[PDB]
Amino acid sequence: ITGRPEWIWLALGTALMGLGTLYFLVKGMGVSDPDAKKFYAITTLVPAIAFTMYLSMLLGYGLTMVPFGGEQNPIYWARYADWLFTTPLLLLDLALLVDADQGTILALVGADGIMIGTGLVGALTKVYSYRFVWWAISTAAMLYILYVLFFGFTSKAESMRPEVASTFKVLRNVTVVLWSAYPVVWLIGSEGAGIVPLNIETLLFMVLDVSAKVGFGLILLRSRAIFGEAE
Amino acid sequence: ITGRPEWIWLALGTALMGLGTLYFLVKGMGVSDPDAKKFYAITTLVPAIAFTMYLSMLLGYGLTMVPFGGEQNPIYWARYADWLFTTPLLLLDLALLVDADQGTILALVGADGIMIGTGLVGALTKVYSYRFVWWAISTAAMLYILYVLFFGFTSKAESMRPEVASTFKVLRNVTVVLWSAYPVVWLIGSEGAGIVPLNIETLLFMVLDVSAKVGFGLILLRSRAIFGEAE
Amino acid sequence: ITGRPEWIWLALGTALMGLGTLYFLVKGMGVSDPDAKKFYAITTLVPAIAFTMYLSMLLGYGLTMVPFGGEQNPIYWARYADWLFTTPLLLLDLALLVDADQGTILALVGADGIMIGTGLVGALTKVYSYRFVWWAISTAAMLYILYVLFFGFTSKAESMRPEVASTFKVLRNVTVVLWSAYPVVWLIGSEGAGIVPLNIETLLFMVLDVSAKVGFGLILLRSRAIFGEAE
Ligand SMILES: CC(C)CCC[C@@H](C)CCC[C@@H](C)CCC[C@@H](C)CCOC[C@@H](CO)OCC[C@H](C)CCC[C@H](C)CCC[C@H](C)CCCC(C)C
Ligand SMILES: CC(C)CCC[C@@H](C)CCC[C@@H](C)CCC[C@@H](C)CCOC[C@@H](CO)OCC[C@H](C)CCC[C@H](C)CCC[C@H](C)CCCC(C)C
Ligand SMILES: CC(C)CCC[C@@H](C)CCC[C@@H](C)CCC[C@@H](C)CCOC[C@@H](CO)OCC[C@H](C)CCC[C@H](C)CCC[C@H](C)CCCC(C)C
Ligand SMILES: *C/C=C(C)/C=C/C=C(C)/C=C/C1=C(C)CCCC1(C)C
Ligand SMILES: *C/C=C(C)/C=C/C=C(C)/C=C/C1=C(C)CCCC1(C)C
Ligand SMILES: *C/C=C(C)/C=C/C=C(C)/C=C/C1=C(C)CCCC1(C)C
Ligand SMILES: CCCCCCCCCCCCCCC
Ligand SMILES: CCCCCCCCCCCCCC
Ligand SMILES: CCCCCCCCCCCCCC
Ligand SMILES: CCCCCCCCCCCCCC
Ligand SMILES: CCCCCCCCCCCCC
Ligand SMILES: CCCCCCCCCCCCC
Ligand SMILES: CCCCCCCCCCCCC
Ligand SMILES: CCCCCCCCCCC
Ligand SMILES: CCCCCCCCCCC
Ligand SMILES: CCCCCCCCCCC
Ligand SMILES: CCCCCCCCCCC
Ligand SMILES: CCCCCCCCCCC
Ligand SMILES: CCCCCCCCCCC
Ligand SMILES: CCCCCCCCCC
Ligand SMILES: CCCCCCCCCC
Ligand SMILES: CCCCCCCCCC
Ligand SMILES: CCCCCCCCC
Ligand SMILES: CCCCCCCCC
Ligand SMILES: CCCCCCCCC
Ligand SMILES: CCCCCCCC
Ligand SMILES: CCCCCCCC
Ligand SMILES: CCCCCCCC
Ligand SMILES: CCCCCCCC
Ligand SMILES: CCCCCCCC
Ligand SMILES: CCCCCCCC
Ligand SMILES: CCCCCCCC
Ligand SMILES: CCCCCCCC
Ligand SMILES: CCCCCCCC
Ligand SMILES: CCCCCCC
Repeated sequence: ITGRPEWIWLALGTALMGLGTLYFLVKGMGVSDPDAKKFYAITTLVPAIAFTMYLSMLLGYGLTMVPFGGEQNPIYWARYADWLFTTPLLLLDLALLVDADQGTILALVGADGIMIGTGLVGALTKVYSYRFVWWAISTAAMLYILYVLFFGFTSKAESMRPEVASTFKVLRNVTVVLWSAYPVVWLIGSEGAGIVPLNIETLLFMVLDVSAKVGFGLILLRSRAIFGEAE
Repeated sequence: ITGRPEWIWLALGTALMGLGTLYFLVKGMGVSDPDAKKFYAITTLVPAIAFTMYLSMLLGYGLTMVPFGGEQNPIYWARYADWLFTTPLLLLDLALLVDADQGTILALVGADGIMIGTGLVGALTKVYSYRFVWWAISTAAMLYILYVLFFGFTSKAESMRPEVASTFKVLRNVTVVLWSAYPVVWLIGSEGAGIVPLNIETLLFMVLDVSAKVGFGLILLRSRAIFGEAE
Repeated sequence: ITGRPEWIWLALGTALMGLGTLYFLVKGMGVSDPDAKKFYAITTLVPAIAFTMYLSMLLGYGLTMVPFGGEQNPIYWARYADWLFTTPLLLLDLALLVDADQGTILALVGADGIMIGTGLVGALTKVYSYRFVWWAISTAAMLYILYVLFFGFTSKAESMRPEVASTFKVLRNVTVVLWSAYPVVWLIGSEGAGIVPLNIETLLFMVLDVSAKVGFGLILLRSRAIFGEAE
């Protein structure tokens, strides 16, 4: 385990997702409101899944070697298994907040699936130049998601409760900034151009992941917006 | 096929899931009620999926060799492919019975996914001691599911029709007893401590599977609880 | 890339799915109706997914070699990854058109999953004779889907708006004819009996895919049936 310099960030990531999971689980114990239960369910599942996949990376299961550039390159494939489930869940949190129509939810989740799936293919592609073709397609899918979060959702929120509008706005901004960093880290890290070494890359992803999941969740679950308006 | 002593239980399992599938399909032919159609759909799909995966194990496709303990260990991975889809379907049957809120359904299905996914990782893990780490996490996810089935669902059922309350109670009890045996069999069988040989392990899983799927389905689909109250 | 004679059909397929995707995306820009948004979302996702998987086949990622018949046989596994997601989406388009009950939708999607999953197992099976066992099970699942599209849906459509009835009828007929060709092509092509060479097989699948996705989508998205009745 300790033979990989990035182990420390995997261990920290595992611990923080674990602690985040336990905290949200305990916090959601005293919740009977059906709307709030949905948000607690979605939001607690996110670090729970991330916990399992961080642990899989820490123990070495979620790592494979991919030959490109005439080298055996360590690729943590478990990230994509995580993101495949957790990024649509995060989008669902946002979509449910603003009472998105079903068509838009399907568009988001579908685009997200394409984003992660093509990122995975890019990560495992042995022809070096083609890795960036997949990166570009995945990034286009991300750009679509970001467009919808801004020019389909933000104007929907203004027509809703002020607490849901303000909470959505914060979470939207957090999401757009944090999510946009991922293709950059991939591009310059071990999966892409290889300018940033894997240990630093792992640190960067860990900071992004904890912020995008536990940070996000802390903001969401402390908000009154997740409760139905009741007396 | 006959070169594996466990083939007989795989063959029997295949036949019983097949027959179970055909029986539920025929039985559901004369059903127009929209609620009953949901239960027939869910409940017929369960042995249909199990049929395909038993057949895959029988024909040898759903088997791989995993090196641990300095041995090549036969691991039937197809079980997890089965359970990944059939256990949430079984939980959906229960959840729909008691008209569970969406948040609770998501919690159940999500926990179930974690249960099966981590069981799969445990099954394929090459570091012997780590297999039991995954077993423990999976078992914790199972315990969460069982907690919800008792302390989130049972009190919901009492507020519903007597036929749905009584049927849920029976199916809940069947589910908790049968499902709890699976981590025990895994732990002592070829995936875990290796005390019980694979042929007996396969027998045990076959008895559990047929009971948890066809047995469960027979109880559910004979009940009046799957029909909306109509005149 | 050009080393495989079928590359031309993969390239054409990629281009046509890409163009189809862009066309539906642009066309759906000026849509606010919640019902129409659902259909645009579903129908645009279908060629988008197919685009990615055609590209994966073109670049060689979505190809593996399967030993059977004492030969190394090129099997494009990416087709199943495509179909796993796009065929239920296509069925959802049809089901939503006729306002299918949830039980029937689950039956369709479930049968479809079995159809594609067993086709995949058949495609990767190393025992030649067993490949056709999987083909038969998959074809039985297809026959179930076709039965439901005719003897569960058609009589539902007649009870609905004339525009939805007529559009459903056309799309149903297109779907039944086109989908039925797939098991035939598989059976006689490289996955099955090997009578038709892979380059021609790839052409046939490309024509079917573009017709079943872009052709289908063009018919659906030009129809008034995807809009709620409004003044
Ligand atoms: C609505 C939305 C959800 C839509 C989703 C968008 C989605 C279509 C985007 C593309 C997803 C697709 C790329 C997933 C591919 C998974 C693949 C990387 C798994 C690894 O297999 C790749 C090679 C080794 O590199 O296997 C060696 C060859 C082996 C023989 C491989 C054979 C097994 C195949 C992998 C079977 C395909 C199953 C499905 C791809 C499962 C989906 C997995 C998940 C990652 C989407
Ligand atoms: C809401 C709920 C549904 C949440 C679900 C909870 C879920 C997160 C729990 C964990 C699921 C995750 C462990 C699934 C892992 C699948 C993996 C075992 C497949 C086999 O690949 C493992 C190694 C060989 O041992 O592959 C050799 C290396 C290869 C290069 C592997 C690369 C391909 C990757 C497998 C791509 C990942 C795709 C997804 C994991 C598909 C999910 C499969 C299913 C089993 C969940
Ligand atoms: C409600 C509906 C959706 C129901 C769906 C119906 C469905 C049950 C029908 C059967 C699906 C099932 C056959 C999928 C099998 C995927 C499998 C082909 C992936 C490739 O792995 C096969 C072998 C190499 O040939 O791997 C070499 C051995 C490796 C060690 C394999 C270990 C990893 C396993 C693949 C883990 C299983 C994960 C799930 C099968 C993911 C589903 C993938 C998708 C194709 C259904
Ligand atoms: C909790 C984890 C999160 C929120 C991860 C989000 C990941 C992304 C937004 C990844 C995007 C990528 C691209 C846009 C292209 C390059 C490859 C990816 C997958 C890193
Ligand atoms: C129809 C099949 C059923 C109902 C199978 C259920 C399986 C489980 C409840 C399995 C649980 C496991 C654990 C709790 C940890 C050990 C590994 C598993 C996957 C066997
Ligand atoms: C857009 C792609 C479409 C509509 C593909 C549809 C594919 C099928 C209907 C495939 C059916 C098969 C069988 C019925 C058995 C043989 C194997 C398959 C998977 C080709
Ligand atoms: C979106 C964040 C991308 C910026 C990443 C900056 C990382 C700087 C770390 C120094 C690079 C290490 C190179 C020498 C080993
Ligand atoms: C490929 C995995 C996609 C599924 C991710 C799980 C989250 C799905 C959320 C469903 C949103 C509801 C749409 C109507
Ligand atoms: C990883 C596979 C999970 C999907 C299993 C299929 C059953 C899902 C049931 C969905 C329940 C509805 C939730 C609102
Ligand atoms: C194995 C992949 C199955 C999921 C395919 C995605 C489409 C699912 C459509 C869901 C229909 C809604 C059912 C209530
Ligand atoms: C085009 C949609 C406008 C809002 C999205 C902001 C785009 C941020 C660019 C991210 C950079 C990724 C490499
Ligand atoms: C803690 C929830 C109470 C109901 C669940 C019963 C737990 C049964 C233990 C199963 C043993 C698994 C090894
Ligand atoms: C049995 C359902 C009647 C409508 C389905 C038509 C069946 C077409 C046969 C397709 C041939 C596949 C090999
Ligand atoms: C070896 C790198 C070759 C450059 C490939 C860049 C492709 C990026 C695609 C963006 C449209
Ligand atoms: C393929 C990238 C798409 C980003 C621009 C958005 C196009 C308009 C979409 C309107 C729903
Ligand atoms: C070789 C066996 C070593 C014991 C591992 C047991 C781990 C179980 C984890 C329960 C918390
Ligand atoms: C991680 C195992 C959880 C089992 C105990 C239940 C904790 C309380 C959950 C309340 C929804
Ligand atoms: C080598 C071919 C052997 C014939 C197998 C055909 C099986 C088809 C199953 C249809 C019930
Ligand atoms: C297993 C093939 C099934 C095709 C015939 C349909 C049987 C009746 C189903 C009624 C819903
Ligand atoms: C509750 C604390 C969870 C921490 C477990 C994972 C940390 C890795 C330690 C090596
Ligand atoms: C309808 C009977 C189904 C039995 C087929 C599978 C049994 C295995 C026989 C070797
Ligand atoms: C918009 C045009 C998309 C075409 C890209 C794929 C075609 C393959 C060219 C070799
Ligand atoms: C992106 C950083 C999130 C900060 C989380 C703090 C939560 C305090 C309520
Ligand atoms: C767990 C055993 C189930 C027994 C099924 C019998 C069904 C008869 C109605
Ligand atoms: C199966 C062929 C479909 C033809 C599509 C033409 C669409 C024109 C409206
Ligand atoms: C990590 C355990 C949380 C302790 C309770 C915090 C207040 C809800
Ligand atoms: C007005 C909301 C600002 C949130 C920005 C957070 C950036 C990490
Ligand atoms: C809208 C601001 C996005 C900032 C992107 C930063 C990526 C590191
Ligand atoms: C396995 C075939 C079932 C025969 C009909 C049973 C009575 C519905
Ligand atoms: C009161 C219901 C009892 C059911 C127990 C079944 C145990 C297998
Ligand atoms: C509530 C009783 C559970 C019994 C567990 C038996 C496991 C073999
Ligand atoms: C492929 C681009 C489509 C151009 C607009 C067509 C009319 C909606
Ligand atoms: C009456 C609808 C006829 C459609 C047939 C299309 C065959 C490809
Ligand atoms: C209902 C007519 C089906 C035609 C099947 C054609 C397959 C090539
Ligand atoms: C909570 C489980 C953590 C396992 C870490 C083992 C190194």
